[PDB]
Amino acid sequence: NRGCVLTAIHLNVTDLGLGYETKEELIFRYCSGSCEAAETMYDKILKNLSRSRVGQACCRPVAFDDDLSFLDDSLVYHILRKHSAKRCGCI
Amino acid sequence: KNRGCVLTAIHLNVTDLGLGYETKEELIFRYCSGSCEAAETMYDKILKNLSRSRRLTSVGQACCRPVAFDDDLSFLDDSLVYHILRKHSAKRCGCI
Amino acid sequence: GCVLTAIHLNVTDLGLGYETKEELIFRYCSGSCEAAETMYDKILKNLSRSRRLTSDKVGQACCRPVAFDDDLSFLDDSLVYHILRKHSAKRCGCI
Amino acid sequence: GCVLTAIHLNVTDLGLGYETKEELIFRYCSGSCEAAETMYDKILKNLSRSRRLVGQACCRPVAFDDDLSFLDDSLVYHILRKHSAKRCGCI
Repeated sequence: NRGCVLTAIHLNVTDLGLGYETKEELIFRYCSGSCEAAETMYDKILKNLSRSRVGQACCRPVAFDDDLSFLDDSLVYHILRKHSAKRCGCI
Repeated sequence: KNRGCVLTAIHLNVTDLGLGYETKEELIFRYCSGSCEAAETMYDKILKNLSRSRRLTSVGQACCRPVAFDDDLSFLDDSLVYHILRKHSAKRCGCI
Repeated sequence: GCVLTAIHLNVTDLGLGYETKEELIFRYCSGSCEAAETMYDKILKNLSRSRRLTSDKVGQACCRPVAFDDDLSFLDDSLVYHILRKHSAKRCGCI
Repeated sequence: GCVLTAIHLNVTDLGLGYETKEELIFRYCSGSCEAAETMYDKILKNLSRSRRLVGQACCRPVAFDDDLSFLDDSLVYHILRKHSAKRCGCI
């Protein structure tokens, strides 16, 4: 499913909408694209049961980037975990 | 918590699966379906926020899928040929 | 835990005496209710655990439908319409 | 089947940890609810008998008794709210 791909966008942590005030920036990566091909027995049978008579697979992160630690303007440090995709896949 | 993501069971003949098997084997096939509107990860919260801000239009959203699969099903078909179905039926559903 | 699960069935499978080939997806509520939301439930759980009350799980909370799916309609073999109301769960809760 | 039962208990029988000599009348709902009021319960019963399948109606409080205040072996007053049934119903 090569249509399911990873895209990177350069953002400020403040663009994440998490309510933090900081100058930290990051490259945010996300998954998008089609998952029209069956990658498991389960999806094959889901299809067949349609052509016979939802739950379709989706392009999502299967691996996440490393933790990102940043300093707030309020002196509090924060760690974002599983906030950005490292690898994408149909699941 | 996306309570709408549920497991649904259907009793089928393995021949109902359209996999080409010639057997009398039957099984309870289970599949996952339902809504996953609620963000369950930092990643999904961010996607919701970037869509609202128009920096990334609503990307693959989380979907209701199996998080666990029933055990492998081994059987001999009508010609005594051995076959195994792996990750063919849902055991547990989750927004992923 | 209390969750909604579903099963594909034939209307005939319901045992209501209908003669039809129509099917449906029946959804139901099942699971335990171990959280006591009121003092009454906390007391029943304590009385039960201390054996001051004997009945298995005397009056404890049950996993039940708190909302129902749309009503099911179908035509039987005699070409008579039937509507099954509040026949399937849409949401489950410990009550 | 589903009825209210009133019994005389010591507050200490409740297992709330409070040391006291106070008592109370505790009323609870119990009994069978094998009457299928809704199509849903009719169906559950049929699926259980046909071994096709799961929780049928249960006898529960649909109304509660007034609050009960009680004194501890200390300077603190305690109050029990919705701790005793006043009316029962199969739900």
